[PDB]
Amino acid sequence: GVYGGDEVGALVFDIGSYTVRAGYAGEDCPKVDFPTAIGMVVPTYYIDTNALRVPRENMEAISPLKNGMVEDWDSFQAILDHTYKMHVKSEASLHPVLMSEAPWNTRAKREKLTELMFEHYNIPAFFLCKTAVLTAFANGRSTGLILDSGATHTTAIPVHDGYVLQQGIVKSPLAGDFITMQCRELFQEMNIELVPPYMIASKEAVREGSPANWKRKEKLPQVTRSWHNYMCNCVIQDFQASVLQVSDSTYDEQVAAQMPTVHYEFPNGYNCDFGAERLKIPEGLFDPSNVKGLSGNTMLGVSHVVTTSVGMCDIDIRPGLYGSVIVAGGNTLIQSFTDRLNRELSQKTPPSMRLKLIANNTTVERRFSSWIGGSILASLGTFQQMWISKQEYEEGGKQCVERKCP
Amino acid sequence: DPDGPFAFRRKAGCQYYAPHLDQTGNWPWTSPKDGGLGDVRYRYCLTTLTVPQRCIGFARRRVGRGGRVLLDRAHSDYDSVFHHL
Amino acid sequence: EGEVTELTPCETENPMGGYGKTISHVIIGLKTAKGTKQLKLDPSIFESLQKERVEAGDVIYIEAN
Amino acid sequence: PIITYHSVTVPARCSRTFITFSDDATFEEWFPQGRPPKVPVREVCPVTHRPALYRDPVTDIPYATARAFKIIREAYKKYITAHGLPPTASALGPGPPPPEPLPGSGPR
Amino acid sequence: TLTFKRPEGMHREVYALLYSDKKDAPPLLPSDTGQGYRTVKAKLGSKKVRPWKWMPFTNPARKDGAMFFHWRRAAEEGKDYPFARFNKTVQ
Amino acid sequence: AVMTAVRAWEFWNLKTLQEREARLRLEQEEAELLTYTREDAYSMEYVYE
Repeated sequence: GVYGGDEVGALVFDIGSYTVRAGYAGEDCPKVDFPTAIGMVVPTYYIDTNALRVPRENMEAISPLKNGMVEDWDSFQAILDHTYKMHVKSEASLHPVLMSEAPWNTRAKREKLTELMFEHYNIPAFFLCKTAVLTAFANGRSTGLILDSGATHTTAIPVHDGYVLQQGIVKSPLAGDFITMQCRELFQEMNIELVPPYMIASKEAVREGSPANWKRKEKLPQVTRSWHNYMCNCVIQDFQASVLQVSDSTYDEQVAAQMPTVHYEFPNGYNCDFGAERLKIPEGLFDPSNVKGLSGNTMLGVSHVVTTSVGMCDIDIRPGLYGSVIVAGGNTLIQSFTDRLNRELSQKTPPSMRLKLIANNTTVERRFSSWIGGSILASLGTFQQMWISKQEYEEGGKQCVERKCP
Repeated sequence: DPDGPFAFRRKAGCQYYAPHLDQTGNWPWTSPKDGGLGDVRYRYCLTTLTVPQRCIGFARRRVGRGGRVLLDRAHSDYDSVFHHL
Repeated sequence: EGEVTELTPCETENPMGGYGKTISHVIIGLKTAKGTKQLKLDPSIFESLQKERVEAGDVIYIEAN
Repeated sequence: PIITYHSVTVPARCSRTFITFSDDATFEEWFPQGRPPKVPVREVCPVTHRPALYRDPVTDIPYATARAFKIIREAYKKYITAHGLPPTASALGPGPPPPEPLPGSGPR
Repeated sequence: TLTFKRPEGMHREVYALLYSDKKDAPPLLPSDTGQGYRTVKAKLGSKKVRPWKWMPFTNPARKDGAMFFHWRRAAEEGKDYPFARFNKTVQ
Repeated sequence: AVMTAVRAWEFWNLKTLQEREARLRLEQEEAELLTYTREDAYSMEYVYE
């Protein structure tokens, strides 16, 4: 007869703006997860936290990606070389590679990526799939609406029979980076001087709201403003993960003020208790019209993004989209995000349609769904005919990826 | 025209699927007949083992990777009753 | 009823007086098919217990009243 | 003296038994406790497998059938010399169909 | 011999794709050594594994003839790939 | 005056038995069963009547 799956020695890479997820196919979690941002000195590149977090003179901090697509190919190549050398620790010519890509990735970047992987790394086989499809596959769904709220974008992607419906995509920029900017504005309003850990030699405990008592390292080299801002944002991201909480209903200041506070201590020893402002900040994801200094009321909340994306699809598949809403991305891990989204969508979905959000609320499942789907797909024995081979590339060139990887 | 433009003007030779009027449909899974198609491969049922460990409550049989046959299990509020039933 | 597994005496040293070693309970663990349970019986059972000549791995029968 | 009974009722109003064995050494001969092997080794015949039957012979290892016994007694004449060829490497066709391959029948 | 139960006297059943609830108990996996190794030392010791090998294979219904690698028993080298039978094309 | 000692012993024994009950309740935690035998897995019968 037949057997179940089949393991072929493949590798799965899912590269985002925030971190690079990589590992071997067949495993249920990525082997490694390190930041996508890297240092440059001029070029010489420094990758991963242990080399990135050390201060160094004239070292700029960059990203290879822009709008979810590759711009700096030298940085991307450096990241891949680092991943192959230090983390995978195996020769690249032996392992097939399945790569994740953005739903909106252009043809030219797909062709350039295929050319890079086949001609430089000399891999034996290649496949390229979109994030939403793998996110659906990780939850056992072929049809469903993927809501991915990452760092750069909050996007609703409808999926049907393992294919992205590109004309139904709705992008919004309100995501983790926007929340980081709002936290920066909050600290400026509160007159909270933010000192990253690298500047601190030692610290002493102090009271709530009192000035910090800390000593600065004397042996520091002069560092660029980009690296300093990246280090500050690393602190603000911990603040996001710790303190912020979505209001269960529409934000009322008098109700949020009565909630218990949350204590947070900064690396320099400054500490204070945070009240309603920790709930006012993430409310802009859902009701951006009340945000201060935001450019116009034209932009959409998360629920309205979902409904617009579903309404732009064919009427026959909308039950299948509302019956499987797969929430994904790290920014969805803010406390009570999913409950608020479910309530708002229940208030806006038609009563004739049943709404069902997939139970997915863990860090591993929310952040690494695309990688898990890639591992699942590469582990299928039915999939093994779908690889682009090196022979196919040498015969048909880089244009074969459009035919073979829709 | 009672139904307006949307009268069911049948055409010869065609076949038609009726709509769900009484209850909204649902997937083949996470969905009993009280809501949707109950494909039995997704169904959990009470099960007993020949080794003396008792009724294990609701369960399916599923083949995993490597040809290994596993028993899934599902939570019930009456698991304490299914044990010492 | 079930397979005996313990034959475990408890201990509290003294019966509130001049003493050697005092048990105050006897822990008897039974397992048959469905599960396992420990019973802290009256110490008086011990006479009847070796009168029946039970050991670990035996299977017994005890009436409640 | 082991004091077969002592009941006091003193506290709720109650009733107890406090057996006091005394003499130290009297305790363990009344409570030896136990630690038996819960199950045995499940024995399999070296020749054609299936569960073992009867027991071992007067020497060596158990068997399932008279044919297995005959092969085992034709075996061990190759080993009483305490030197020679492999006494049991596929000796005398000891049930050789390999759904999963078999070692030699020399477990003793 | 072995019993499963779908009673009329209680009348309930549940369905799920991945799992019913986060409180679901984990699955039950097969095992041979649950009763200890000494229980089954002779059964395992009277047998020898068939060898496996990391080995090339062809025809998943590919047109290029590219050979990928996998784990299979060494006696099963020249066999055609089973999953090629799924390669059905719409007419 | 031994009734004071008996009272103290009874309180101590009650505390000890409550501690044992809590210990048993903790011992009832985690997965009670993670594995089932080969014969059950590959019986293929699993029938209802």
